[PDB]
Amino acid sequence: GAMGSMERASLIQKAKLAEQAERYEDMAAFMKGAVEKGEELSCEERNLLSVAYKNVVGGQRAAWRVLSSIEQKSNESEEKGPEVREYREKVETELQGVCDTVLGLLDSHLIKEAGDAESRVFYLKMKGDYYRYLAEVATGDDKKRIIDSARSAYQEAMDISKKEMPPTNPIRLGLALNFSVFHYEIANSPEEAISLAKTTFDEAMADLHTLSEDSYKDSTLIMQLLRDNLTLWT
Amino acid sequence: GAMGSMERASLIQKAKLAEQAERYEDMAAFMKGAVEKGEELSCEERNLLSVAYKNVVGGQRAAWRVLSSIEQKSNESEEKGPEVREYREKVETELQGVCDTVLGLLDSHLIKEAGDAESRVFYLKMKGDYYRYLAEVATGDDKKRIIDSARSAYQEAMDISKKEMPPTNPIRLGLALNFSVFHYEIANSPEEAISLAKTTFDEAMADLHTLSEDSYKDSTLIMQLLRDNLTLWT
Amino acid sequence: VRCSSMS
Amino acid sequence: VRCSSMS
Ligand SMILES: [Ca+2]
Ligand SMILES: [Ca+2]
Ligand SMILES: [Cl-]
Ligand SMILES: [Cl-]
Ligand SMILES: [Mg+2]
Ligand SMILES: [Mg+2]
Ligand SMILES: [Mg+2]
Ligand SMILES: [Mg+2]
Ligand SMILES: [Mg+2]
Ligand SMILES: [Mg+2]
Ligand SMILES: [Mg+2]
Ligand SMILES: [Mg+2]
Ligand SMILES: [Mg+2]
Ligand SMILES: [Mg+2]
Ligand code: NA
Ligand code: NA
Repeated sequence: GAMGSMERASLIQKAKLAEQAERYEDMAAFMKGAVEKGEELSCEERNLLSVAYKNVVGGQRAAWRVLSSIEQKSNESEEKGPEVREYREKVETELQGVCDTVLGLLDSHLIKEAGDAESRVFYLKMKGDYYRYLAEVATGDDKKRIIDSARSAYQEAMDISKKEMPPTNPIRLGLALNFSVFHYEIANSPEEAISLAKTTFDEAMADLHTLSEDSYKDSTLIMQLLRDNLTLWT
Repeated sequence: GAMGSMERASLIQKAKLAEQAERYEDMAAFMKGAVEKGEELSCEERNLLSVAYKNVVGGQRAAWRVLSSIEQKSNESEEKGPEVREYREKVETELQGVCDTVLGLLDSHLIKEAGDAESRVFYLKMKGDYYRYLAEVATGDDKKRIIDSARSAYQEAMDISKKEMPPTNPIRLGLALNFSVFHYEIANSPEEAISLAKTTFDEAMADLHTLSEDSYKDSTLIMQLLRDNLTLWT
Repeated sequence: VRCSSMS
Repeated sequence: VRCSSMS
């Protein structure tokens, strides 16, 4: 695309500058350019890709929720015309476009080249996340298939992570956290969400003794998110 | 432009939705569409226009300052190639483009149709502000002319505001505040900045007794910004 | 409030 | 810090 003429290393360097400048749309465009060079991503590069798109889609999701709430209030009320629905639809279409972009990068060809557990689980978790973001706005005949696509990606990531990673590994923990959110918020399965969060927390607790001080801090930060959700849910 | 097919009232309605959703680029595009309908703007509409572009250019200015600081550190140091300069230049070009868009709306034809003091001062202050934002990044042979354009717009706004508005009027206060910032940060005139802020504050203080409770709150909020700058500067 | 996914 | 313009 528009980044085709820029060196891979320059795209990565500029993605890091864009992060420091809080220019997340630029960061995402730079990281998409880097992915499209066709080489596998290092751990740091995968995390830059994730940070960029998480911030872009996060702003869209927050906006969509504001607009959807106004739209639902409008239907409880004075008729204000088509504008709320139109603008919610525009934000929704842009959100779906970003999710499709991320899913396209994963399918062409990040996942198929990812052989190590750390990279494969990272990408499958991302696939689950972006289908989950599509599911948050889905209302039509494909909602069930979108939900199943998220579930399937998360499940494959879970299966690999349980075989290949220790229970404190931050990728494994973040995957379990997000899959538990999927169960609670998308799949109407709060008991599954609670069970997954509890088991994940307890198995990580039992493995903390193996960790360095720095790894301990990384793992316990995510465990606290699991605990925070459990406190909300129970 | 792209908003030419949308009703003026729908653009305004969507600008307000975009504000609630914190979608300031959309808000600016909607308000540009509204201006391009060719009718004068009401007070509320002028403020929507200002909020939209202030947030857009504010993100660009914050990013430019981050990148400029990294660039200057790079020149004090290991040579990291052209990427920092390139990316600072890209943000700078986008910032200049937004300022040119705002200045173009003011010149075609908001200012020439603005006959009331409240609208004319508002637009001339905005002209000063956006030339000031151009001046923050200017380094070439036109920097002096950019600075003089800001000064001239602010000065005309000041002359009208002193003749036509009470010293507590929030537009007059915000204009004096921004002109004082221009003197301090752009024109290398800290004494003029301090004198203007002091005189503005004192003349507003003497006029507060004329105000309703609500107008008092509006005026004293801006007076506090003048005082905050004076505390920093003295 | 609302539950949180990975930061 | 840095001075502030109108909010
Ligand atoms: Ca139960
Ligand atoms: Ca002096
Ligand atoms: Cl729209
Ligand atoms: Cl660039
Ligand atoms: Mg190369
Ligand atoms: Mg950006
Ligand atoms: Mg009614
Ligand atoms: Mg929907
Ligand atoms: Mg799958
Ligand atoms: Mg019409
Ligand atoms: Mg926007
Ligand atoms: Mg050296
Ligand atoms: Mg410059
Ligand atoms: Mg002028
Ligand atoms: Na699928
Ligand atoms: Na001028």
